[PDB]
This record gives sequence, structure tokens and C-alpha cells, in this order.
Amino acid sequence: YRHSSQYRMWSYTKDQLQEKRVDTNARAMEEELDLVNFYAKKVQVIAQHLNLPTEVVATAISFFRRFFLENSVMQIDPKSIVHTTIFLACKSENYFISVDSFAQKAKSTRDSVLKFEFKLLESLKFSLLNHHPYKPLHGFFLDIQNVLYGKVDLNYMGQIYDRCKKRITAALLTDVVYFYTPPQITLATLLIEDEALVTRYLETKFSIDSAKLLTIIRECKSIIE
Amino acid sequence: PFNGDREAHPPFTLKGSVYNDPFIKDLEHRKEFIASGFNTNYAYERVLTEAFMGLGCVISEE
Amino acid sequence: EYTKEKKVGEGTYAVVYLGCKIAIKEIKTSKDGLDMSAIREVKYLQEMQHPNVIELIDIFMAYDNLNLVLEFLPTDLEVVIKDKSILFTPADIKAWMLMTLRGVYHCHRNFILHRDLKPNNLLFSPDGQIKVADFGLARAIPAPHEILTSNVVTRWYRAPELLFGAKHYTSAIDIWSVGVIFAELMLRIPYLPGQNDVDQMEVTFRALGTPTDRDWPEVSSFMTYNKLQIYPPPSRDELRKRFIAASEYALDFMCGMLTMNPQKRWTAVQCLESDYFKELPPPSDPSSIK
Ligand SMILES: Nc1ncnc2c1ncn2[C@@H]1O[C@H](COP(=O)(O)OP(=O)(O)O)[C@@H](O)[C@H]1O
Repeated sequence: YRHSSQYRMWSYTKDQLQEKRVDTNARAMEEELDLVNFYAKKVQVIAQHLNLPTEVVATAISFFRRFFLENSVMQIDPKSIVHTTIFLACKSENYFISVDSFAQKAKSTRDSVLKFEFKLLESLKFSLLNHHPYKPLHGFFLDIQNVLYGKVDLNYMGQIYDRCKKRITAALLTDVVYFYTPPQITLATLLIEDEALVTRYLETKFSIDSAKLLTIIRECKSIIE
Repeated sequence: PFNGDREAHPPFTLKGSVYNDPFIKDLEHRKEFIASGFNTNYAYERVLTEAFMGLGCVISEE
Repeated sequence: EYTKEKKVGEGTYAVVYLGCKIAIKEIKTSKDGLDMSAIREVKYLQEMQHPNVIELIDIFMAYDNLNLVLEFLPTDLEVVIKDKSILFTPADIKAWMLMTLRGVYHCHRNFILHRDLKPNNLLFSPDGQIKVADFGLARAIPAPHEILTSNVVTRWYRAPELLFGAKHYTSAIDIWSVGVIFAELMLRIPYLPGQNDVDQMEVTFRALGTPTDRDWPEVSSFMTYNKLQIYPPPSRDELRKRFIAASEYALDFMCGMLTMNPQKRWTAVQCLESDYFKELPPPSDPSSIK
């Protein structure tokens, strides 16, 4: 993971991330953060409106938020970035929409999706592949059943795949992916049902100590709440 | 001595004959899915090792 | 870096520069704004670090174009096509195969396809370590329900499932290519040529065999297997004739690498330990290459 692009230059801490917020507000002050969260909710609902998978919605949210970490909302207006990020996200991991077919499905006239494209990749500094918690969902959908056999796969296929997915979309709306690795965010959002699942998972798994990982998941839950 | 790959081995375990996944185990029963070389353990080895990538901390960031 | 000298490449898609130890690759931006095969080739070559896949020092933005960096020295294709038989089957056939499979396994364990493998894609270095580069039609290994493309790799280095038309394949199509790199290296000839048509299927059937129902199953689900008839697969009389410059353990992992079965095709985790490098002699990276 340390060789990946998300770790070596866009994974932060709380002091480093708050320093990043105050330097992009100092080179360009509290209304910007809930403004970009509101427009992130806007780009989330218009990306879900036009029948996209959950992978490309997550990359669009991450591209929009990573664009506005390096630039503020006044010298680049956020009402025009929200149509470009869906275009670079669908052209990123091969969605394959065309430009005119994307323009007729949106409120764009082919010019408003392409002028804020070079500078979005410049401010993004070309970290165009992102790791997302949905493959840790499909991994810990299976590693629960391998190590445990007592109470499995009745409620865990009843009400987990339809709930933790929406909780991680709400997590990507918040500021958690710059803090912890996507398996840690996955195990944080799996702690909604912590009656017998997560504690019995991490105690019997045990090179990696358990209690440090429980404290990491617990402070990630303190972040997400 | 020598090593073929210098550092390329993870130590975790896997057991593909246990799971009841409703997205790949039903997907492999079709005709054209098998014909492109798809089997269940390759997808599970792809996704379970991705589920364990990066169990570090925020202390290892400075 | 902001350093340039004389140009390489007559292709209209990209003309690569040179300078410093590096080579600036420029994608001409001036339909769509940015092509698929520019972000598609920076987004996976950014995140790999290995001594067998080249890396980016800087990806600094031009006025209209996109700049990358590359490697100085020429490639494996000019090594094979023009020499006076320097390459010898004791040691020179083993080290380059070992390093190319190391690069292919580093691509595979990042779950990135890299479906463009040629001797003009495999390039050497001043210390002679062969590299894996030019990720122009690469793709991450997606969800299993996602439809991929078809014609993604070149004609002479094409997996037979891509001949048959496999829409959503696995990452075993790039072990067939490096097995053809093995045979092209130990035969010093372009292996399996086609006449710019569907004739690659007939020459692959003539060389390694029309797959039968008993062995690679579900090959008749492509609407192409009924067009032709069966051909005999080669027996082990190929050990002397047409492959006389080879060892005993080279044909074992060559035949395991040129399996037309993609499920039973040997992945790189069982090609780096396929007891062929364990046989004497040990390889060594000083090779007489100009
Ligand atoms: N690092 C390099 N050093 C020297 N020449 C290079 C280098 N990289 C590319 N070239 C040249 O650039 C061209 C590759 O461009 P391209 O057509 O896109 O590759 P491909 O045929 O695999 O699709 C080749 O002619 C190659 O000789």
C-alpha cells in the first residue's frame, strides 16, 4: 500500500490536513468546508441520478474533494467543477460515456465539461487511481464466513450489504479517507453491528496485534460520528 | 542460494471452498463466463488480498 | 525535467523526446479533450515502483500537451532482429525471462493487466535490466460483472481467447505473450505471424493446435469454433526438431506457458518457481548487448 499513489502523497493526519486547509485558505475560511461538503452532496446526487455504479460515484466524490483541497471555492467556482469530475471519473475507470452523450444527459453544452479539465488534473497532480472500501466490503463479506461458523450469513446478507454501502457513501461525503486505509474505514462502518461480529472477528484473527487495531477502528468511529 | 521473486510473498491464508457469495458463485455457472478463464479462487484471491492492504496507522506518516 | 534533445518516433499519436538520461513522452492534445490512452497510461504507471517497470520522475504539465519521462536505451526487438548470434541458451535466455516475469508479476499483484506486451515494449537499460513499459491499453482488473474490450493486444502476441473473442477475460492473457517472447528469444524469428487478418487463428492452430472439447472446455461458446476443423497438437518430437536449441526444463514451462487453456495457464507465482531457473547454469546480467 505504501507504493500506491494514495499513501505516499495524499494520505494525511489531523494536523497535516488542518494545515492543508489553512494553507489553501492562506494562499487564496470556514464556510468553504461546508460549502464543498454541500457541493459534494450535489455531485453525489447528480452522479447517482444519471445511473452510475457506486465505484465511479466514489471516484467522482474523491476527485471533487481532492480538487478543492488544493484550490479554494472562489478563484475556481464549484458550480462548474461538479460536471467535469463525473466526466474524468467515468473516463478514469472505463465507464465509457461519450462527450455529447454525457452532455445530453446533463445540463452541459460540451464546453462546460472540458475547460476545467487540464487544471483539475494539475491540482489533482495525477493521482487518478483511488482505492475504495467496496473491495474491502467484498473481502470482509467472505473473511467473516471463513473464520467464523457460529452465527453467520443470515443477518449478514440480510442487512449489511444494503446498509454499510450507504454508510460508506456517507463516509466519503465526510472527511475520513484522508485519515485511514479503506479496510480500516470498512471495519469502522462494520461496527454498527458490534454485538457479535467485529469483536469475534478481530480476536480470533490475531504479525498484527489486535488491540491497536481496535483502538484505530474506535477512533475512526469517533471521527465518523 | 537465490530467490525467483525478491520480496513478493504475503503470509495470509485463504480457503475458497467455504464461501457462499451471491455475486460470483452464481456468476460462474454461466457459459461465457467460464470461457474467458474465470474461476472463483482468482477473484477471491484478488479481493481478499485487497481487503488486507494497508493495515498501518497514522503514526507512520511523518 | 525541462531538458530536451533530438526526437524519436514518427507516429502521429506521440513523438518521444530525449534528455536529462530520460525521455520526455508528449501526448498531442489537439472530439474529446484528452484521449483514453493518456490518462489510461499515466494512472497505473504512476503507482508502480519496481526494477522491472519504469517510473515517473516528474509528470509536469506543458502548455497544451502532457509530459512524461521514460528510459534512454533501445528495446528487445532490435536485439533479436540484428545480431551475429551472441545470445546463448545457457545464460542469456534465463535472466531476461526471469526479469520480464518479475515485472509481469509486479503488474499482476497490483491487479493491473498491461495488455500491450511486445519486444518493442520490453526495453533494456545501461545496466541491462529489462523493463516493462508502455501501459497504453492497460486496465485494472475490474469487478467480474464488468464488460471489457476485445482487440487489446497486438496480432503476433495475442492470447487465443482474444482470437476467439473473449469479452471479459482474466489476467492470464499476458503470460501467453511473454511465452511467445520466450520462443521469439530462443528462435530469433518473429514467432506466429499473421497476414493482417483473421489468419492469426489459423497459424496458431497450425502451430500449437486446435483445442478439443475434452480439454479446454467451453471453447465452442464464441461463435468462431464452428468455422474451422481440428488440427493435431504437437507431441514431444518437437524437442529436437524446430526447437533443438533448448534445455529439458525450458520446454516444460514453455508448454505450461503456451497452454491454450487460460484457467490452467501457469500464473507468474508458479512461473517464478517452475524449477527452470534452478537448473544449471545460473544467469548473470552482464550480457554483450550494444
Ligand atoms: N524509452 C524509450 N527510449 C527510446 N525509444 C523509445 C522509448 N519509448 C518509446 N520509444 C519509441 O516510441 C515509440 C512507441 O510509441 P507507441 O506506438 O505508442 O508504442 P506501441 O507500438 O507499443 O503502441 C517506439 O517507436 C519507440 O522506439
